[PDB]
Amino acid sequence: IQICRIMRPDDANVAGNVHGGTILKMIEEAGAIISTRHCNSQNGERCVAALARVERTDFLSPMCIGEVAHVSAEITYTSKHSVEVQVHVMSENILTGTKKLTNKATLWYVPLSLKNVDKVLEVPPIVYLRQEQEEEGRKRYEAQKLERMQPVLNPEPNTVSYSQSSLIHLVGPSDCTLHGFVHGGVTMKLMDEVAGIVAARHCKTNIVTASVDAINFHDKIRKGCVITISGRMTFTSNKSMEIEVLVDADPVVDNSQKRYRAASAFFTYVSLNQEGKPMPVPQLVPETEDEKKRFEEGKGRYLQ
Amino acid sequence: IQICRIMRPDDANVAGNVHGGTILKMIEEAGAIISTRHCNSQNGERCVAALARVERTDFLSPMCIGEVAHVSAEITYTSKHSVEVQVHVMSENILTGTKKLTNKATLWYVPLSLKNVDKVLEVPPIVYLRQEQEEEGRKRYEAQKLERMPVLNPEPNTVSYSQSSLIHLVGPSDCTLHGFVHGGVTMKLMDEVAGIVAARHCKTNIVTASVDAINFHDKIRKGCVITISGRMTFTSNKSMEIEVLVDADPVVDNSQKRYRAASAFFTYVSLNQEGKPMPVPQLVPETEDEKKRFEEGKGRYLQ
Amino acid sequence: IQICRIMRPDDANVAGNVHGGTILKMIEEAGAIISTRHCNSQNGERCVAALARVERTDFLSPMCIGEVAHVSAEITYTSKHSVEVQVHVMSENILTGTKKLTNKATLWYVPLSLKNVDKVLEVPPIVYLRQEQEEEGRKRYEAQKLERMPVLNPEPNTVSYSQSSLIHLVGPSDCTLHGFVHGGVTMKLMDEVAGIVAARHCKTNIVTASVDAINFHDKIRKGCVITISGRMTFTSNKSMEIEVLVDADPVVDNSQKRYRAASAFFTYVSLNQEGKPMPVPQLVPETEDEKKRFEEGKGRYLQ
Ligand SMILES: CC(C)(COP(=O)(O)OP(=O)(O)OC[C@H]1O[C@@H](n2cnc3c(N)ncnc32)[C@H](O)[C@@H]1OP(=O)(O)O)[C@@H](O)C(=O)NCCC(=O)NCCS
Ligand SMILES: CC(C)(COP(=O)(O)OP(=O)(O)OC[C@H]1O[C@@H](n2cnc3c(N)ncnc32)[C@H](O)[C@@H]1OP(=O)(O)O)[C@@H](O)C(=O)NCCC(=O)NCCS
Ligand SMILES: CC(C)(COP(=O)(O)OP(=O)(O)OC[C@H]1O[C@@H](n2cnc3c(N)ncnc32)[C@H](O)[C@@H]1OP(=O)(O)O)[C@@H](O)C(=O)NCCC(=O)NCCS
Repeated sequence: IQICRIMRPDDANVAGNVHGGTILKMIEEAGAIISTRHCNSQNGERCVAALARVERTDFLSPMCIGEVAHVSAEITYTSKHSVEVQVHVMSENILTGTKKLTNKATLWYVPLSLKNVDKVLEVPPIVYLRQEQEEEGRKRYEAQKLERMQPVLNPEPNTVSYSQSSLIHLVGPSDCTLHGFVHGGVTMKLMDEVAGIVAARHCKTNIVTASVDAINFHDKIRKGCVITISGRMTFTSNKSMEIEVLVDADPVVDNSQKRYRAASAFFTYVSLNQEGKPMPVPQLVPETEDEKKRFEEGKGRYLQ
Repeated sequence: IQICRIMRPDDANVAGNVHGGTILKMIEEAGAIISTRHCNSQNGERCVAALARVERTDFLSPMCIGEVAHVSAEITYTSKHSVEVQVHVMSENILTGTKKLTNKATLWYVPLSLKNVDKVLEVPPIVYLRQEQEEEGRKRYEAQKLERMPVLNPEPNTVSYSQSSLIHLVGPSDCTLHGFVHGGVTMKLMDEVAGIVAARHCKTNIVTASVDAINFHDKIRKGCVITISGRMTFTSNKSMEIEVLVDADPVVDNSQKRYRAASAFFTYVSLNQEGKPMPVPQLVPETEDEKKRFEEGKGRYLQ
Repeated sequence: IQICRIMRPDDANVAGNVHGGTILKMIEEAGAIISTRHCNSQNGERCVAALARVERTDFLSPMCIGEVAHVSAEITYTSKHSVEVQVHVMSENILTGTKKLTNKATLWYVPLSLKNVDKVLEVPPIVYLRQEQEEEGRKRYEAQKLERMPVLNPEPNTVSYSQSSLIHLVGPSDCTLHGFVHGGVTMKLMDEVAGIVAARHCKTNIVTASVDAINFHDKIRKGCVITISGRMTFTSNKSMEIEVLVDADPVVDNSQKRYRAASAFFTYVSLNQEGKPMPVPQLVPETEDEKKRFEEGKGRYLQ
C-alpha cells in the first residue's frame, strides 16, 4: 500500500463522481514512489523514477466523496532501464465498512538522474517467485516495445469534426516537485477532461470512463509552456467510443525550441443504463482518408 | 473594508512574483465583502453583491512571496442599483518592515437577490461628507454608463503574430456556493492570456501596467467551457494594449449558443533594469477591423 | 495581530462547514506573521518564526461558507528562544451582521535564521503591563517545557477496530518558499485521520471539539512521504480522545531512516441527525499499553 487518502468535494466532477484525473494522479504517485524506492535499493547514483507509460487503467466501479482510497502497488518487472508496476485502487466507506476494487492499472517507469537530468540509469533487478511470472513480464515488455514502433471544418452530426474538442492551458508552478518538470497528473487530468468533453458532445447522453488504454509521455513539460490538449473520436463500437487525446507543448516566447508533441492517450468511454448495462452509442462515420485510417486502427486495437 | 493574507508559493506567476490574477482575486474579494455588507445594511431582501465592472487597476509596484497583502476598500458612490468601490492593495515585508502601495483599483458591484436570482435590487444610499464627493461620483457613474453604450500564417509584428487563446472547462472549485463562478478565475485567465500575447509580440520580459475595463456581461455556470482569447489592439511607442474576450460554450446542449461573458483591456509595458518603460515593437494592422480597433485604441490612449 | 479572509467552497465540506484543517492553518498563519514581525523588530539576524507547538485549539462554534474569518493574535510571553501567541478566530456573517467567537488557540513559535537554517535565535523580549502577566507566562512556559520531557482481526469498539492511517506524498502546494511544508497541511491531515478513526468507532457524524498537544518535532522537506497514524486512547461518556502521529521517511535517499515529525491529541464528539451531541460508545483497552494510555488520557481529560 503506497498511498491512502480521503476523497474531497474538489476531487469530483460537477456530477459528484470523483474525477478520472484524480484517480490517475493517485495511481502515478503510488507507482512512482515504489519505483523510486526500488531503484535506489543498491545505493547507486541518486535517481527519481519518472512515469513514461500508463499501460492500462480499468475503471471497474465508481468512487465517491467521503470514501477512503487505498492505492497499493507491486513491482512486477524491471527491464534494463524500465520497471513495470501494477497498481490497485480500492475504495472504502468508513461507516458502511464496504470495500470494493475501483481501479486496476499497469504503468511503466524509468529512473532519471537527479544530478544530470535527461540521463537514464539502469534499473536494479528484482527476484521473482516463479519463472513463468518473469517470462510473462518479459513478453508484456516486448509487446509494449513493439507497439511503440488537426483541422476542424463545419460539422455534420456524428462526424469527427462534430465532437473534436480542445483545451489550452498555461503550465504554472511546481514548487515541491522532485524534479523541475511537472507531474503527469496535471496533464492526465486535462486529458481526461478533454476526452469527457468529446464523448459528451458525440453521445449527447450520460457518459462514463470505461478505461484509459495507452498513455505515453513522449517528453517532459517545463514551467512556462502552454499545452494544447486536443481530443478527437477515432473509432466506435456499437456500445463503446474511443477517443485519441494529444498533448502538444509550446514555448510562449522561446523560439529556440519548437513546438513538440508531449503526450498521447486513448480513452474508451461508454454510456450505461439505469440498471448499469452499456447502452448503444451513436456510430462515428469517417469522411476523410486519415479519419478512416484511424477508425480502422481503432477496430484493430478493439480486437487485439 | 479589510482583507489581509500572506503571499505563498502557489500565489505566484512563473517569474516568482505574485500573480496578477491573485491581486485581482483579492481586490474582488474586498469589494464584494464591503458592498455585500452595505447592501444588507438596511435589512431588506437578503442579497449578495456581484462584481460587474473593474473600472481600473493600476499595478504600481510588484508584490513578492512572504509579504503580507493588505487590501482595503471604501464605497465611493452609490447609484440606483450599483456600488462604486475604491480598493487599495498594500504589501508589507514582515522582515524589513517596508510597506509599498502595490495596486490601486476601482470596481462596480450590483446586488443580486439571494431568494430570486437574476433580480437586481436597490443599493441603500450612502451619506457623503461633502457634496462635491457625490457630484464627482455621479459624474464617474454617468461616464461608465455612457461608455457601455481566426489567424492565418502570420508576419511578425501583426495582430495574428501575437494572437493567442486559452480554453478552460469550468469545474467545481471555480464556482461559488451557487452555480456561478467567481470573477477571480476569469480574471486570472484573462491576465494569463494577455501576458502570453504580450510576450509573443514583444519577445522580452514585460509587466502589466494597468487593467482598464473588465466588464462581466453574463454569469458563467459549472459545466461550461470558456475561451479566453487575447489579441493586440494598439501600441504606443512604449506601451501595448491587449484586448481579452471571454466566450462561453455549452458542452452538451447544442441547442444553446456561445455567449460573451467578459471583456477587458490590458496595458502591458517592457521596462529596463532601472525601471523605466523602454520602446516596444510597433503593431501594424493588416485588415480593416484591425486598424479600426487600432484607431479606438489610440482614442482610449488619448483619454 | 490580524488576518481576515472570506471562506470559500474549498475551505468547507459538502454541508457548508469550514474544515478544521483550514481553521488550523489560518491560526498558524496569523501566529507566524506576528511572531516573525516581532523577532525581526530590533534588527537582529533576518529570521522567520516556525510553529513548534499548538498548546490547545478550542472549536467553540462552527464557521460556514460565506462568512468571513477575522483571526487576531497577541504575543503573550517570550522565553529565551520561543514566543507564545494567543489567537482568536471570529466569524462575521455579512448579511445578518452577526459576529461569533468561533475558535480560540494558543501556539508556540521559534525563530530560525534565514541565512543558516537549523539555527535557533534569541526572541527579543516583550514588556508586560502587569507583573502577574509575565509570571503566569513563565509558569505556562515552564509547564510546557516540563511536559515535553499493527492491527489484527478486530472486535468492535476496541482500539484495533478504529485505528487508521493516511499516507501522503508531499506535493507541489504543500511546501513553503523553502523546501519545508507548512504546519497547516500537516495539521489538516491529522484532523482528517482523527475524524476517520472517530467515525469508524462511532458510526455517526462527528466533529472536532478541541486539539490539545500538537508538537512539531522535526521539519518535513520536499520528497518525503508521511504516514499520519491515528488511534483512540480514552473515551468519556460523550467525548473521545485520539492520538495522531506523523512519521516521515525519504523516498529517494534510502540512507535516511523514518523519523517522527509531529504528534497531537484530538478530542472528538458525536452529534445527532438534528445536531445534538449523543453519547459515544466506550473504548475498552485490551493490552497493558492500551490501559496505560487510557488512564493517562483520562488524566489529560481531568485538566
Ligand atoms: C521517459 C523518457 C526519459 C524516455 O527517455 P528516452 O529519451 O526515450 O531514452 P531511452 O534510450 O532510455 O528510451 C528507451 C528506453 O527508455 C524507457 N522507455 C522509453 N519510453 C518508454 C515507453 N513508452 N514505455 C516504456 N518504457 C519506455 C524504457 O527503459 C525503454 O526501453 P529499455 O527497456 O531498453 O530501457 C522521456 O521520454 C521522458 O522523460 N518523457 C516525459 C515523462 C514525464 O512526463 N516526466 C515528468 C514527470 S511524469
Ligand atoms: C452585471 C450583471 C448583473 C448585469 O445585470 P443586467 O441583467 O444586465 O441588469 P441591468 O443591465 O438592467 O442593470 C442593473 C444594474 O446593474 C448596473 N450595471 C450592469 N452592468 C454594469 C457594468 N458592467 N458596469 C457598471 N454597472 C453595471 C447597471 O448600471 C444597473 O444599475 P443602475 O440603474 O444604477 O445603472 C450581469 O452581467 C451579471 O450577472 N454579471 C455577473 C458576472 C460574474 O461572474 N460576477 C462575479 C461572480 S457572481
Ligand atoms: C522547533 C524546532 C526548531 C526545535 O529546535 P531544536 O532542534 O529542538 O533546538 P532547541 O529545542 O534546543 O531550541 C530552543 C528552543 O526551541 C523550543 N522548542 C522546541 N520544541 C518546542 C516545542 N514543541 N514547543 C515549545 N517550544 C519548543 C524550546 O522550548 C526552546 O526554547 P527555549 O530555549 O527558550 O526554552 C524543531 O523541532 C523543528 O524544526 N520542528 C519542526 C518545525 C517546522 O516544521 N517548521 C517549518 C514550518 S511548520
